[PDB]
Amino acid sequence: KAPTLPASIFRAYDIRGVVGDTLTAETAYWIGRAIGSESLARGEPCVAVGRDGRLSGPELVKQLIQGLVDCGCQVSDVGMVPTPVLYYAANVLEGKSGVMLTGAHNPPDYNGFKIVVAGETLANEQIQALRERIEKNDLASGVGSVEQVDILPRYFKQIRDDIAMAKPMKVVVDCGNGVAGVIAPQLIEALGCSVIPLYCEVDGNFPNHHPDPGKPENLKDLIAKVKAENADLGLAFDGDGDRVGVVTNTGTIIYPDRLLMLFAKDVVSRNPGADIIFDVKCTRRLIALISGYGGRPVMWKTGHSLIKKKMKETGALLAGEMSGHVFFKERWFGFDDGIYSAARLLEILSQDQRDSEHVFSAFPSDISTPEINITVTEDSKFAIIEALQRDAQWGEGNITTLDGVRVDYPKGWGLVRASNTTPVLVLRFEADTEEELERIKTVFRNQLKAVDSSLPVPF
Ligand SMILES: [Zn+2]
Repeated sequence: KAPTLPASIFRAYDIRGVVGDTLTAETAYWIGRAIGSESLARGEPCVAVGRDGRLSGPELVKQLIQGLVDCGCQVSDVGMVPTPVLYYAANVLEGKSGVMLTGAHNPPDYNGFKIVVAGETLANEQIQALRERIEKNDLASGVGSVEQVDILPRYFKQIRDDIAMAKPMKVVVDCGNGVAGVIAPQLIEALGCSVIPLYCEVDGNFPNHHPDPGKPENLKDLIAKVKAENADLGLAFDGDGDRVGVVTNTGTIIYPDRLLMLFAKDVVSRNPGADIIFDVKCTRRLIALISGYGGRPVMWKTGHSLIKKKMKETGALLAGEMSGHVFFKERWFGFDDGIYSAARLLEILSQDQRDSEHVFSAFPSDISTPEINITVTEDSKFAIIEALQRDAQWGEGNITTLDGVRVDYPKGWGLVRASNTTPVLVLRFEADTEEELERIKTVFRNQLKAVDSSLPVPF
């Protein structure tokens, strides 16, 4: 009989916890039994399993593997690899299920499970179903097997063979002591670049900055190093390698919507009418740019899981979102991969005589506010958004209510949405001029006040 696990580790799309607290070796075993049971129930006995470079990785992955084996699954054990290399395995090996044991970009003691079953990721009720299986002892029992698989060379060669770099580039590569250190610097060198490594040693203690390029502060060392070495570009991978931060030769941070402008231009050039998915936090310039080149832009809900689901439903060739996940289907498999993104970026930049700063600066840029967060309460957060959706007046503008309220005007846009995990409203504004930016802020400030005249509006 399985033990009692804390419900708190079963999240919307994955499982996550703190080793020694909410996650133990024992937990990993039973999670494997649940995932294996569900995979068999979906007709898939073959499951790939990988882990990142965390201190708890070896111990916990061994239990995860045993739990899968104890259901009767045939496990393909790929060992320590980046998350996207595990995804690669689950696309090229016999089975379509895979489990990645990773705490991603989080502090050292965190770990967790990213799960794909019979070709799809689980969400919401499906992750809760795993929890339920354990609770009720609704688990398969069988005599499975494990095969050690060395997938990294295959992955390396698959990318190297398809990337066609032109001019040599000097690149600072910061892995934040996460698992991308096993391949990113090596692959980037193999493509033709000269690499300046920062924190490329795999060390689960994360003694330098945590591997999270989503926080600019975790790019300070990279920016300084690019400037000091007169490098052409800087890249910072997150801890498991499914995201990469980008810095130009002058230190400018390139956010995902601007990266997507560059990637979209390239993808659409060889694929007339290609669908390109992005989120409601992305610059409006992206919609126009994709359309101008003959693509079909789709502005969608925030969240990499939702973006991916929309990509699959539309047959899109490329997708990305502001938290940093980028998905290529063109020339690739459709899953998010920071290393592949880096390779695709290097390919494009290498074919342009301009420096990376100017390649990116040439795209239209507008005036933008830093993202705004308004602390409210858990009781009011969704209701404020709902009240706006029912009754707000936005004037002449294109209204999008897929995720909060976004309004696109001829000269700019605004967004207000509720955070899904904190009692906070999140806003963004952009416009072609300061005057238009202030006008749009005023529209939103006024609509918020029309919901609750006493709400604290910090803008
Ligand atoms: Zn990640």
